[PDB]
Amino acid sequence: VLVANRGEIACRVMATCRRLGIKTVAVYSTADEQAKHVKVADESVCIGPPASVESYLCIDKIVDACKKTGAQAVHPGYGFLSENGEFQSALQKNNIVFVGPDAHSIESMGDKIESKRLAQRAGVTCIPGFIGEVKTHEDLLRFAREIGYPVMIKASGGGGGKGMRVAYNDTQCVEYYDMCREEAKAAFHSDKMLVERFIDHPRHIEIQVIADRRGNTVYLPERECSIQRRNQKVIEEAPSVLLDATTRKAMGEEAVAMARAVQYVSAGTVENVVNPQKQFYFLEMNTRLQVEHPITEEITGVDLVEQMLRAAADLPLSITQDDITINGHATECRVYAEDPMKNYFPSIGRLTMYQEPTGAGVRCDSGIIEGSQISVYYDPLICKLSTWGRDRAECIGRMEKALDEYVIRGLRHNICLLRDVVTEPRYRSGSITTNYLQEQYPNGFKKAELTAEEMQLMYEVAACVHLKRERLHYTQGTAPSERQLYLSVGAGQEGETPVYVRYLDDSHFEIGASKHGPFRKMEVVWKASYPIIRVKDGEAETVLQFWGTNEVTYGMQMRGTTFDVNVMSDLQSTLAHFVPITEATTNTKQILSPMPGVIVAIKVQPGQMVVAGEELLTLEAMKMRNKIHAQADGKVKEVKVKLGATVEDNEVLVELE
Amino acid sequence: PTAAEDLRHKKKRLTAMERVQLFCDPGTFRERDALVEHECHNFGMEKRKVPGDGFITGTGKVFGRPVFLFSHDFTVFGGSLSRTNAAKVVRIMEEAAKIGVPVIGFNDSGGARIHEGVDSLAGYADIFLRNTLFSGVIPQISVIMGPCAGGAVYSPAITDFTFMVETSSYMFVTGPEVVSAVGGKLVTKDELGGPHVHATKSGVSAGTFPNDIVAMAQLRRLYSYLPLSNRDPVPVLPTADERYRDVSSLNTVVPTEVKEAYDMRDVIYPVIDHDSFFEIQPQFAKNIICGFARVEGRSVCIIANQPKVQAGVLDIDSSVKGARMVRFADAFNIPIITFVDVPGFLPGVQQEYGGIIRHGAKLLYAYAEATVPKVTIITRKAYGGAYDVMSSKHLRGDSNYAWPHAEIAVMGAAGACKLLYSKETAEQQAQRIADYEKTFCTPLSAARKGFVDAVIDPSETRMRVCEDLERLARKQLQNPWKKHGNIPL
Ligand SMILES: O=CCCCC[C@@H]1SC[C@@H]2NC(=O)N[C@@H]21
Repeated sequence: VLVANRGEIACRVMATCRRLGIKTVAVYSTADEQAKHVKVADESVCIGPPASVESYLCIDKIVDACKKTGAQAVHPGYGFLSENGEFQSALQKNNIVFVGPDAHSIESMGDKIESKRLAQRAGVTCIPGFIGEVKTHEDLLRFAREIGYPVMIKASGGGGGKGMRVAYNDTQCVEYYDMCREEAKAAFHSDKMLVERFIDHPRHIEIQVIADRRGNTVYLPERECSIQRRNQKVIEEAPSVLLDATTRKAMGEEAVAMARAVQYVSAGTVENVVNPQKQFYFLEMNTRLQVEHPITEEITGVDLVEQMLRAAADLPLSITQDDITINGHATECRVYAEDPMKNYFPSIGRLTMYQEPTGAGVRCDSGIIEGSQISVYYDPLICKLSTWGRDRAECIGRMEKALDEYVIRGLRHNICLLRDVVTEPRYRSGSITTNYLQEQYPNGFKKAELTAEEMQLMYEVAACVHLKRERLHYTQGTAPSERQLYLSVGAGQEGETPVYVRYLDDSHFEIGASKHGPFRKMEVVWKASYPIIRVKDGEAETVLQFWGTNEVTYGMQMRGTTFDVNVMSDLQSTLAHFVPITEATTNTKQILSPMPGVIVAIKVQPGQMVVAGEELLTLEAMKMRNKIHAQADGKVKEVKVKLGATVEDNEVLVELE
Repeated sequence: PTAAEDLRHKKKRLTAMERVQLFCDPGTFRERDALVEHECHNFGMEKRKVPGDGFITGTGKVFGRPVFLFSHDFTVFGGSLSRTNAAKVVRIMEEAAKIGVPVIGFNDSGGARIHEGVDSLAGYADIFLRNTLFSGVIPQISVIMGPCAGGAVYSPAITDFTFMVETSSYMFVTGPEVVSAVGGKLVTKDELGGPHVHATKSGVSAGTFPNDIVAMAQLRRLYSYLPLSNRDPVPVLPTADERYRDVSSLNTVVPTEVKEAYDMRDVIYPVIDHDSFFEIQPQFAKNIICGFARVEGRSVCIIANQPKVQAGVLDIDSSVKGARMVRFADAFNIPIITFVDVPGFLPGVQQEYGGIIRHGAKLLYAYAEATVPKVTIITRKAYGGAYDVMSSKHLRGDSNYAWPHAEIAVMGAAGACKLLYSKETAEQQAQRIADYEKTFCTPLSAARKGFVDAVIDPSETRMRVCEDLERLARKQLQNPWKKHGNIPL
């Protein structure tokens, strides 16, 4: 079989075949000649230029290419043009298997409209509210009391969240109807309002579904997709805390009942919104192969890929709802190349200087091997880290530990945000909401700080590392074994903390306050000039990272955050006070081209916003295109140098004001 | 007790003794001479004698290995040299010539001492002669912590490496007063000879540091690389890194387009051991990189082009930089590893008006005269005389390697097509340039001739380099008998 995706899922598929003993083929674009899925595959064929359209999206190339492998079936994947009719039609022109759902169900359910029809076909507890215009305030109050809901005032013709106000009491109902009619009459030319059961605070619970072309339909355990930034989810978890069998059993039964309704074959997944009063709302249903199943597979072992490919041959499944159980729970997170602390700045075109994944009792699905890069015209996802567990505390701690052991170098990421979110006591309380993120991050993003004991431990580990790397340079036995260091982070030596060290063995020290002070005998295990640093005092265990140094300042990472600790002796400490600290030039002015050349491409527009790290234009000289970018600034005021202006000579190409 | 140094520190500056204490080991400095006077007897100098006479000379010890050093003192007479100051320095250099030990000096002198007359010139001449004679015998490093003017500037110049401190140091031959007197332009001391000027414009300073503390901390690290003398072998340090570490990221560094640029450091860093690069002259002639690095625990010399800056084109400044680095590396038996990516020489009238012919020959002379083991890797391209200059196999090179997408040709395809068909029918571009580039802009022809040993996968570079550098440990080559060469100055 041949896949249709070029991400982690492709690798997953070419991995499921291992046990299924199925030879696999994987196509690629020109830029992806070095992707892992190309070498993992048994066969590879090029699909032209790497721009999205020609790459994979070029059905004609793809369907035509499906004539040499011999494979009797070809996976549709989950992205790009997966589950598409124009594609399903073409594949049934050449009479080949789709390894996916049937057309009629797909167009009946994935369609934007008429989904409410199928929803109300059997009702299935669809959105509740007075179905019609509320012409009077009396009707609005009466229908609000009917269910005593937060009103969910929404315009009949309005969409996207415009014309919506949340009413909690009758006076609020009247005032918000008065505002809503005024807003909607001006904005959408419709005064027709509707009132529905608004949700106190949503959790966005999701229910998984599987089926088959013969029978033995099964309901998979539900999942969580509460956390969501810009309508994109981050953290997922299958057995949500607010789970009662009274609801859940009916959820599975109703999902299976809806399944046969449209004769769905390859079930996508069911979407719900759940309030603390344990309701459910079947709508916004999915018909795509969601790849958040690893979590469910961790709590079940139900290999969705194997079962769906088995059903693609008109055979029933190998599992029934009778044996499906729960053996704990799993947590999954997504690693993006999106720089959060810097206003969510995108960082692309950077191959991995060097990276190593966490592999301690955890699972990681990724398509980015060492020496791989991310283009702008693709998904900036790095890895899909998922860890098995049985208890919240157990599963989370694992994630905590596994986050710190993920070495990524060569480009930014959002691991700090994931770490801070997981460590927050609100997240460990047990329950969350969908507005959780912006509720806990009002102004931008700011990572939480360190407690006193954590900073002390970081100091101790830094001193141990300094001594260990110092002993390497000495010759033969003429080496020291004890010092007294003065650690102080910050440019002003904030909190000078005297530290000792003794190095009793290769990976054991006798850290103390100073000489003639009680000693603790911690342990540090670190390979010289490497990232990972495992330190264990008593029971507590920590993992820190070592970035680099200039022999007075150490670049060490603590809880997914970079710091610069200063490790200096008595003389250096007493002398660093008497050192000039000059301030570098802070110039917000025009930028000039360093060398002569020709401008062939421009990226930014005249007199608009500019952010740090953004490419601006590209000169070509002596057969070579450079690319001077914007180091750092907010905006510009200038006149653009036009295309093909072979002038340069250190002119003012862009002027920053 | 912190007497007499409060006046110094109040100006945000350190003292000579404090610098010496910071450089060496905690308790291994033994000051040599401390009670010496100037015995001048002129211009009312018979009084105000000083015990130290403005110099601190000792022995010290760094990383368990011996050293010699001296430091000027700015408080006493402004650091001026004399018939008596220079005697201590001469004695130290002579002793460090008998024993195979290097010398490091921290310059702070304000100029010559006028009250001694021509005795200051005598001392300067003696120091110059010692530097000239002992260059190439023991490594010499110089750091400039404060003002350095007059004719005293020449002795740091002859030394192998000169470093500078950022805020409070400068160096030049003639003061701005004379410049105003003759030309009439008002230029400040920093605008004339500041650390930035010598870092970027003149190319004299080999580096710049932000503070004295950082200067000492990194000077120790630099000292950890050098061999002790001319006859001593290259130092080898223990290291947990191993030649079997996987480097497969090199397969993707070179883009598939011939007009796109990349950073050569992405090729340099994987091959060498982790966090073991010490760049030399980082802000001058950025199209070429030179420095020191370790390969399997032994120090080597690195010289590579960079297509990031000016398409990696050789030039005057790059030629001088590479020539000096190669000469120093060969003088002390240090292996050389080079990475080649050059389209040719920089074209322009200013270049010929500035003597490209002289300067470009220096790098070729340095590469041909060298007798240390050499390893060369051609990543993408090498054209014209630039291929010859950058350690080609014909210049007694030990082992040469190429990557599968390399190109070695006489010149670009356009010029060859033009010269090979004078008045051939128009549109000849499309069906001739492509064919010529396909047939002869590839390493197959150069491999057929025997100019590259083998064509290797980019993932095997570390393995090959470690193997070759281990095997070549005991090469013995000698040049014909000469009093000395005649390099094109
Ligand atoms: O084709 C016309 C210009 C080609 C220049 C190619 C580079 S520029 C500097 C160097 N000198 C040459 O002759 N070729 C290279």
